[PDB]
Amino acid sequence: NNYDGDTVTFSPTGRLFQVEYALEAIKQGSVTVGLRSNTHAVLVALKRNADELSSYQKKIIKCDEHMGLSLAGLAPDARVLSNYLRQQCNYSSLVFNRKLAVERAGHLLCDKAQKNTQSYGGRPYGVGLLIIGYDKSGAHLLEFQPSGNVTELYGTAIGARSQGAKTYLERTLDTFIKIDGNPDELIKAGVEAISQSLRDESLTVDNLSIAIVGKDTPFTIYDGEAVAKYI
Amino acid sequence: SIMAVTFKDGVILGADSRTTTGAYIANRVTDKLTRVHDKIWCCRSGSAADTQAIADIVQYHLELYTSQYGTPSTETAASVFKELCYENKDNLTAGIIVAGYDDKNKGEVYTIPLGGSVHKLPYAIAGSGSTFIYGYCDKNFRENMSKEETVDFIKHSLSQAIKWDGSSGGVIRMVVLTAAGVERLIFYPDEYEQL
Amino acid sequence: SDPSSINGGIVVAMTGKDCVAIACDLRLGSQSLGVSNKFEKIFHYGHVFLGITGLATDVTTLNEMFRYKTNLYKLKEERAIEPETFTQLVSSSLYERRFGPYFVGPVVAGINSKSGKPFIAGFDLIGCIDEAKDFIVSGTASDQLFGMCESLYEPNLEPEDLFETISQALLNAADRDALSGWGAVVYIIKKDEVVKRYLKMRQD
Amino acid sequence: QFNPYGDNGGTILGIAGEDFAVLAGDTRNITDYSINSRYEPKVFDCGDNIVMSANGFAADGDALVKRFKNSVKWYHFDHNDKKLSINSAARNIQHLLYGKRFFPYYVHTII
Amino acid sequence: TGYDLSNSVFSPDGRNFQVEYAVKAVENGTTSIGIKCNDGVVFAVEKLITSKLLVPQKNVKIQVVDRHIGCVYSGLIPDGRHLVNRGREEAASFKKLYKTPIPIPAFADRLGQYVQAHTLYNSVRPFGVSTIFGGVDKNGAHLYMLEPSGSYWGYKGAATGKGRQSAKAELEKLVDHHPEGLSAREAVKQAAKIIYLAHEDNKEKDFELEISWCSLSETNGLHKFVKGDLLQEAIDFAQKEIN
Amino acid sequence: TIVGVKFNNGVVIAADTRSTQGPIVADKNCAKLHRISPKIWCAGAGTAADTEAVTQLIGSNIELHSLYTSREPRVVSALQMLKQHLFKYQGHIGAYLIVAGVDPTGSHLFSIHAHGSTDVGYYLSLGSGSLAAMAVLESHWKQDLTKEEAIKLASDAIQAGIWNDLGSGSNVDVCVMEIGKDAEYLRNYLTPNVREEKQKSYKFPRGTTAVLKESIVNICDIQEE
Amino acid sequence: MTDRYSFSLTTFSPSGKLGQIDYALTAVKQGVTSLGIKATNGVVIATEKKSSSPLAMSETLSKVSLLTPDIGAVYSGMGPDYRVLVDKSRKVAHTSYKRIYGEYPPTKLLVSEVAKIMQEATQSGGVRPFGVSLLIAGHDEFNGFSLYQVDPSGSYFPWKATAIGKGSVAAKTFLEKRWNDELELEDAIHIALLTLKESVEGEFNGDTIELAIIGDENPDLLGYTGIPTDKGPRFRKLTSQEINDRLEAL
Amino acid sequence: GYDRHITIFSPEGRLYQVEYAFKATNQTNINSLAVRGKDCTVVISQKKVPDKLLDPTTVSYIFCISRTIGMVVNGPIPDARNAALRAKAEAAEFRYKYGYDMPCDVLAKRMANLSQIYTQRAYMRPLGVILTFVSVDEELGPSIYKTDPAGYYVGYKATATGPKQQEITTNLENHFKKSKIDHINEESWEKVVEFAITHMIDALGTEFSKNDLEVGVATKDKFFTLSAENIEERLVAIAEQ
Amino acid sequence: GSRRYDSRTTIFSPEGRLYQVEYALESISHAGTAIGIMASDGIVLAAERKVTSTLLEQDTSTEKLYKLNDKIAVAVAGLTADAEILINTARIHAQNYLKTYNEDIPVEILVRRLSDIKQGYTQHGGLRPFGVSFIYAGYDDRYGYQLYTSNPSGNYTGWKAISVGANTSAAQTLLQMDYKDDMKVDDAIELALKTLSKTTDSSALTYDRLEFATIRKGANDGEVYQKIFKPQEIKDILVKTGIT
Ligand SMILES: [Cl-]
Ligand SMILES: [Cl-]
Ligand SMILES: [Mg+2]
Ligand SMILES: [Mg+2]
Ligand SMILES: [Mg+2]
Repeated sequence: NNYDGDTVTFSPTGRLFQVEYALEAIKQGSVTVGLRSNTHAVLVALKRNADELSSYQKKIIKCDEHMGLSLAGLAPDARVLSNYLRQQCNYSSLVFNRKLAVERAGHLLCDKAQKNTQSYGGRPYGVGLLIIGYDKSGAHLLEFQPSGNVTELYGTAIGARSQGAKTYLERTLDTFIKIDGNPDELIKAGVEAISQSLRDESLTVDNLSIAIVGKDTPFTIYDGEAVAKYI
Repeated sequence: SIMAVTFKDGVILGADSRTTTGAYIANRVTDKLTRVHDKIWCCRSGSAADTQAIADIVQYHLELYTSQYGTPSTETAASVFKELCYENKDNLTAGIIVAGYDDKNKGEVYTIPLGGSVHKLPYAIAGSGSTFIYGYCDKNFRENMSKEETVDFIKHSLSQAIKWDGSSGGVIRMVVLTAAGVERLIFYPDEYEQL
Repeated sequence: SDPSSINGGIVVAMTGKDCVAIACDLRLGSQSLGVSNKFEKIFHYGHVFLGITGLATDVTTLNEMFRYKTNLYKLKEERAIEPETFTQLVSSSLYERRFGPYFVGPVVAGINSKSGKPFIAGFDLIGCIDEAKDFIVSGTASDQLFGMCESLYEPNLEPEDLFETISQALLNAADRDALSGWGAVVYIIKKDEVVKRYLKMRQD
Repeated sequence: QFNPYGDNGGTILGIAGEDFAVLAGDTRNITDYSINSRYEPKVFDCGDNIVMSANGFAADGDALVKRFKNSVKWYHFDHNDKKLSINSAARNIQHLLYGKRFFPYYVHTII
Repeated sequence: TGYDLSNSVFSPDGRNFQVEYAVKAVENGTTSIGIKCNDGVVFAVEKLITSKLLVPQKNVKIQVVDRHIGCVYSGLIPDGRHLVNRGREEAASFKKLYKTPIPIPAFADRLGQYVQAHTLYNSVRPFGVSTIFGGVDKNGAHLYMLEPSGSYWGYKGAATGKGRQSAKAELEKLVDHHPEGLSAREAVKQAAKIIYLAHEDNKEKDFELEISWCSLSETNGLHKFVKGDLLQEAIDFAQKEIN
Repeated sequence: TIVGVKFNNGVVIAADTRSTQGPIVADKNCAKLHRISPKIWCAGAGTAADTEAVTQLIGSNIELHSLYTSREPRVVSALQMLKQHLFKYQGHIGAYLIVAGVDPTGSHLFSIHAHGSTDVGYYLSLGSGSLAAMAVLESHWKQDLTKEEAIKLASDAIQAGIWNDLGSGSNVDVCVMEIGKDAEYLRNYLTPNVREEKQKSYKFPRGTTAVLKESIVNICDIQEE
Repeated sequence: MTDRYSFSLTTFSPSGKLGQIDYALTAVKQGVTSLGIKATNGVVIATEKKSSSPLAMSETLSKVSLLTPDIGAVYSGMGPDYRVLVDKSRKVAHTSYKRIYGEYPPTKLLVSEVAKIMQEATQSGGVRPFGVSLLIAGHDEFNGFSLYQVDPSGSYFPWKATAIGKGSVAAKTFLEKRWNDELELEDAIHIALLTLKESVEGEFNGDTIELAIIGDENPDLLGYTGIPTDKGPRFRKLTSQEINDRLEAL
Repeated sequence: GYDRHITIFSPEGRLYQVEYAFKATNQTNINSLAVRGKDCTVVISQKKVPDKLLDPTTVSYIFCISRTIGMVVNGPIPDARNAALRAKAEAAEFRYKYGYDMPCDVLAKRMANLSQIYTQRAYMRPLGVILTFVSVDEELGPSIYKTDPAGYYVGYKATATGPKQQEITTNLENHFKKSKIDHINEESWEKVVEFAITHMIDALGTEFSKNDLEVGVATKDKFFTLSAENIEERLVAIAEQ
Repeated sequence: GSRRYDSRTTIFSPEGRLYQVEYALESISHAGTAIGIMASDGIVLAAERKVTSTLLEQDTSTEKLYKLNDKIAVAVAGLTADAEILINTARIHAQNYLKTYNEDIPVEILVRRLSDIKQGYTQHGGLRPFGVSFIYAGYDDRYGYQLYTSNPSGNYTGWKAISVGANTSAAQTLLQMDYKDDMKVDDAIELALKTLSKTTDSSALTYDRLEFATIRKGANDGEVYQKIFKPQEIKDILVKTGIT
């Protein structure tokens, strides 16, 4: 109200409204789902088009051979943050000959987003990210919020109507975690999860975007007729 | 010719008093035993300007350390010396021996040669005249000596260093560091030359 | 190579009875080559006179600089600068270039307008003040000038006698220097009149 | 005085065929009259069907190869996984080398 | 009015309302505690299980500074991380210059001065965390708690977050019933109990217990997380006491 | 040749008055005794512009410091400020100083070299004539000197330099700083090198020099009306 | 952090007023009375030592300050602002003059430098004006004795005599009747004490009054002998006893 | 009404942020007192540990700035420690640059100038503290110098600070009206501390245990704080006469 | 943050005016009137000191007329402290030009430089403008005698006769009425004083309430002399013209 003019101002109840408004931009964004087993981690993203003449906005970005994310909210902010991850993954390789841990990648994102919430002049990031990866401790899935909060999860979903997919994963928890050494079944579970967030529209060939990373699987994105198999 | 020797009750620092510009003795009563803290002193060798500037900066750091965190260790003092000597090694010519007394750690001696490296030792010798007494000091040093024995060890050792090194001479100054306090000693030519 | 002896030249100043005198040669050269016989080395800012020997570009530059500074001094102070004060200004200005100095040998001369006391001073290229009672010398024939001044000079000379002494000091010193000569000027300075005389000398 | 350069020896050879190419190099690494390693790989697969070797001062050679491999990685990121053509790689390497024109990579590079 | 719209502005009371609003963010957070024992300290924290999808034991909240200091906090988690990152820089530069690891009181002021600096200007926001931290140094064990204002004191026991009143009451009993002191292993057990008792204020969702400790005898004066059997032993002791 | 000598109730410094550029004497009556503050004086050897400039700077800052602290300046303050300045410039500021003075702490005597090293003593000497001077000081100095004895010793040490060192000459300048008293600056305390009368007068007959042109120089400002 | 106030805090209002300067002058009005009187052979500056507590040692607080050996200053308004101005005024006398010309600045030029500092606080970013008015008395060889007032705006005016602060309006009227161009220094001190008594409520003695003069050179206060041209400071602060002696002949 | 938010003049010529910083000074509800002996300067301050969970040894508003200078603070602890750290740094720098120990009055002035800057510069807020510096100066002898958020400072014969400063001030005023001297005519510092505590008891009207007080003593060449047992010995002597 | 307290000194009004410049001009309209009159054989500068006192030391006082160099002078209207900042800058600029080209600075070039500085404060920096209006009286060998004025906007214009400060509307009408092109300095002196005498808010125009100056080629042969009038000289010219 009087305390939402900038990010440097707490409200009387201890709230940061600019951060909460940035969080709101994610809810307006298109749905995206993340889930993993012990061998593989999968991203599924519903891409959004402007109209019938337009292309479908890309939702998934590769960060390294073993790591990448999906976005929901301001796409340019996801480009900035994904670029930062690419550099950090790359610094780890060049200097330490070491693939960046997914947990440490989350810690770096948290700290980068945090600086924008405590300083005058800047603004919080207006995007949410779902980071998947496979490192020395197996498969991982992270959920990034631009408040700074990063959370390691078995599965999750962010964006508009993401609550439907999140409930489904909460039921299916015991099933999909056990899908080891079977990428196609893990993707199926992700495609079935994101389907719980659909209304009116359905998953078409240029609508659906899927990514996967695992034990002997580099981070690869599937679009177009490559995802027709799963429709 | 400078040295610091640990013993039963603590540590003793010793030094000559000669400062030279070539073969001219610019100062024959120099005090090369300098105080960076109540019971942390140092022996200075090399550039008089460099070693003074360093010691002054260290004294400032340990005074500020004390105001915030209480009495510093001798190891801490040596680390401050090292940091200055190591990081400014291209522009400095300083060979410093740090010696101090804690109640917990008792007498300790750290030597910091040209490079900026640190070496914790039972006793240390340095300066141009130290070369001539490596043999003597190694043969005659014992651990846990008495105060009187340690004074004699330093007195005899520096006497020889003075005898052979033209860069060394004058009086033998010593500083005793124990739980009892801080004692200054001086020994004149007529005394130590006849040894 | 040596900046102080590329262009050549000399300046000498003397005190007399209620008067001062400052003189200089007119030569400017490029080592052996004589280039100009009208290169005056004495300048004045109000009633304070400044002679400058050494590298000619710096002589010109400093003159322009002290004109700059004395003009501002006068606007703010609402009075002309005095010799004693100007001397300190010259020293200050030179020492600020301690490790990149102007290659010059300045010489201040003048009479204090309030006390009437005659004043001369010399400097090295970096600001050290030589405030002599008798005389000041500067330039490539400074050794020669020292010998001439030390033997010819006597205190409390009248203006018209002082002229002869300083003129002969300069002339005979310049004639023993390859890089000095090609003309000469002498300023005779009294509390409220200044006479400038060009000397006839050998042009080799 | 500190000499930032050294000579690690070795020799490399590239030959272009009609529909193939080879890049060869010995595996010996040396300083002065001593052998450092009898097997120290010198020719590398940099991705996109490009092979590279920077012979001379091994520290500069390893640095350059490492930086070019990096350039290939970022070329994929920035230009939608497009394949880096050999002619484009060559021009990119010119800029890597000339970037240090006044403190050179002391190497003879071949791709 | 308008005195609460800008940081570093004194109200007519002499108060900084922005710092007081930061406290509200701390009070909104989960419960965290600290217990000073005979030869060390024990830290514990309540981790709310928002969903079944949270991976157990992965979202670690307690942070280590250097190798001998533990830090835990309640409120805005990113703000706490930022503070710990600074703490690690402060500890590194101290050890770099002085060789010895940073003493706990010395470390406490480094955080204190930094947090206090964020109450001096309107171009920055105060920290939305109260941090409980401490460890073992040459002078023994030390426990501290640091507020958004930069205020900190030494503590026998400390607690912050939504269940701080409940926790404080429990800590006060331990101080009264153990004047001679509490052992490290006892403190871990008691820490587990207190978090379980303090969970009544956050009783809607279930939680995960996380404990750490520094002890001269039990951990050689190094910070370590309580894991496996020792953690389960503390959970069992805690569950027995609530029933 | 510059010296400093401690005595009963204070300290005295002294210096010669010769300045040289190579083998030439630039000034025969140079003032090498500088005032840092009313009761802190220093003598300088080495590069003339540097001893002057570094003394003035520290003297300026000492004055401002004395005004800031409402206290009379201390010799250790001037000593510390000088040495840190000189050290910073790595000996390139060729100032070799003997600093002395009295303050609320007592009477003090120090030397300073160009690289920034300081020394304490009861008697000190610096410059090209320091060896001639120190020889005199080492021969005649004793503990518990009076004011009159110290001045004598100091000037004798300078004379040794004047006569035996070619870099030194002309006159002896002295400054006495006694505790609880005004510092007395004795310019040209001794004058043992007056030039003898010349055999001849070299005053010329008027009109001896040949003139080409004459003109009045306008030194006055632009006039009214 | 960083000083993000790079904009002016003093600005013109629709009426053409510079509010912060006006308000600074209001702060000066509330301040204790101080005055200055110029004689033929000297200048006197005076003020009341308004002690905040009887436990406070008012000798440690100097309202009248030496700037150079021949220049002194007194104020009305905010003491802390005055204290820092004196520090800067003393330093600028060296950096912008003495280190250049080898002599102390003349009164008018030092005043000009102080004025400049106060003007800048009236226009620069993120600062308020100084809440003081200064009275600077001094002497120099070519201008003789002088007395200047310096306001928060940076404006300065030379005065024969004046007063600032609490009872300035009444005090200036009192000075207009008494002042003439033939006053000796002792007569000016006498008039200063008379004028200052009107604005003082409580105790009126050497311990509650601070008074200094710019007069003859004081070789006794120089600290050294041996240089004829150096004759000692013209600034001298009168002692508690010296004031009381003149209060008996009041 | 933004003239009340930053340090600019109000129409009355007042700085409201400075005035409100003075009010923050009494937020701790602690009273301090400082007096001078012949050879010493004593400072006492109320110690209140309201929470049983607190380590009472770490609760302190008296600071050892340098070997010679001690400082007690009236105000919130964060601003207190801010001022303490700066004063320590300034004292150390002074000794390094000028070759002698920073006097108490000079440090007070320096901190007062820093406080003045916050009243003039907008981006910096005043510190809500009153700093009382004590020492036995090598030139001026026993010294008490106090600084406030306005940038004002002055030397004192004795002084008091806190909510009930006026009661203590008048009590001290009345004593010095009797004795007609600028100090406590006493040889040992022990008896000067006893005087300080006695007159605080009389002024406030409250009795003190060993844990209710905090004492700092300045002697020649050192400043030190008394332990609880040192204070207890002091309280016993007071009660026995 | 800090934005809250920013007055924004360098912005346009909806009407396209610069607020702070307009308000600075309002400030200047209360300042003592200054008049410049250019003649064929010289320039006159006359200015009124603001409500003075009998205890003001007039002979050492300067609030209106300032010397920039030997050829150029200025009359000030507005904040004196602001004016001195600009005056010292102008003095330096003239000296820079002299050092660079070894010729005295042309009047317009100096005027343009100061006017450009004023302009800068209205377009960037976020600082308040200088509350000062100048009348520049100067001479050079290109255009001869010149009068200019500059104001806080940084706009400058040339004049035959001009006033700034208080009552400029009334003053400019009186100058426009009696000014002629073939006028001389002595006539211009009289016009300036007569105009001030009628436009003044004071009861009577006296020597102690005036600053006066002339720039004349009335210097011995082809050169220019500046004359800042002394109090006694202002008193004499007031009697001569028949005002007192
Ligand atoms: Cl040494
Ligand atoms: Cl300061
Ligand atoms: Mg020998
Ligand atoms: Mg010739
Ligand atoms: Mg402020």
